Amino acid sequence: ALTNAQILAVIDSWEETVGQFPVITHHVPLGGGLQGTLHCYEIPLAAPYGVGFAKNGPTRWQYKRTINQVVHRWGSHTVPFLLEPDNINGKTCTASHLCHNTRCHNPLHLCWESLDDNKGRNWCPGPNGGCVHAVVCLRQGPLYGPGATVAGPQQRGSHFVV
Amino acid sequence: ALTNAQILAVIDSWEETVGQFPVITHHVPLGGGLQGTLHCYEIPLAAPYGVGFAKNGPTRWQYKRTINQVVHRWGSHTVPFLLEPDNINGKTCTASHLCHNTRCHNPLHLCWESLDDNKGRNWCPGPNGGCVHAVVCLRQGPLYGPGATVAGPQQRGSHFVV
DNA sequence: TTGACTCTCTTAA
DNA sequence: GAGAGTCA
DNA sequence: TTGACTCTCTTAA
DNA sequence: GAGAGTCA
Ligand SMILES: [Mn+2]
Ligand SMILES: [Mn+2]
Ligand SMILES: [Zn+2]
Ligand SMILES: [Zn+2]
Ligand SMILES: [Zn+2]
Ligand SMILES: [Zn+2]
Repeated sequence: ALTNAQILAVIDSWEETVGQFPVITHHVPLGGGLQGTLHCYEIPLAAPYGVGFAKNGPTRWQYKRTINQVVHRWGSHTVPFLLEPDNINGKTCTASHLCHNTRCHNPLHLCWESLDDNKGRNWCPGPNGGCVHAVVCLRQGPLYGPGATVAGPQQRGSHFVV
Repeated sequence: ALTNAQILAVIDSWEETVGQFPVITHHVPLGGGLQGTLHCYEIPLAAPYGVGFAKNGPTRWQYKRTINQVVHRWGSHTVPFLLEPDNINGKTCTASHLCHNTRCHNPLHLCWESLDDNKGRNWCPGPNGGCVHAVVCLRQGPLYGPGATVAGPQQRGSHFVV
């Protein structure tokens, strides 16, 4: 199996290639009416993507390296966490974008957590609006807000109490 | 069926049958350190469930009525909203539990909204913890909290800026 | 060893 | 969160 | 007409 | 949010 040193070499190669990706400025809500700025290192929209990178789905990519004539492949966003536990509380760990920008591969924009924690950041009020995430959000979630509920609770008779 | 009066009669029949379901008291967090009480009308765990009701999945049921010698069937929680639009902003409308208790069919615990709004209620701080839902939550979401993130944003080198 | 494609899968509302 | 089919 | 089962599907992380 | 196959 790959040694820790070999894993670090994979991570170092990933960082060097991704650091050459275009760095794009995005102005984002932070919560409480405050705005901030994030810098995403964005993979190209079409091939070529960069040494070792290939698109396996509309917004899914993989990283590949050959070591001692054996081919190894990882999800493109999982590489910063190859030295971390792969599960927590009986749930699998996922790469999670604090920036909600799939093409972005900035490791300063990624955390390693459960799919429920990952999903939940979509509705978080944000670092300046009341975020309670132990690993703090970088922005207000894209889906925070009043929502668009079509109909609320209602009864025709009087069989029910709340 | 097709007539408003037929639709009203279905809702009246559904309300009468659900009104006989056992009423279960649940003590729930509301946000802000406050606790409250909800009264859920719970479908039985096994057959028989009630006139017109049948189980199609572990926590899935359907309501069925014969009208004009024709069988009409709906998802068991959708019946209160049969007169509402079936989509919103190009998104399908779903029945959404404010009590987060699938077995509960109390119409005072249900709303009609997109699936994103539905899911997002899982993380809401609650009616006394800062809920901004236009149609207000009845309790804090079951997944609100700091989370259990295994690893946060990090870099081995010095190529990236947040 | 490498690139650019192909396919199917998981979870919990 | 959904819809539809097979029996009795 | 009614009941009790069966199977597969949708969406967006 | 994932892993794996094919071909040159
Ligand atoms: Mn995410
Ligand atoms: Mn729900
Ligand atoms: Zn980013
Ligand atoms: Zn947060
Ligand atoms: Zn309820
Ligand atoms: Zn709410």
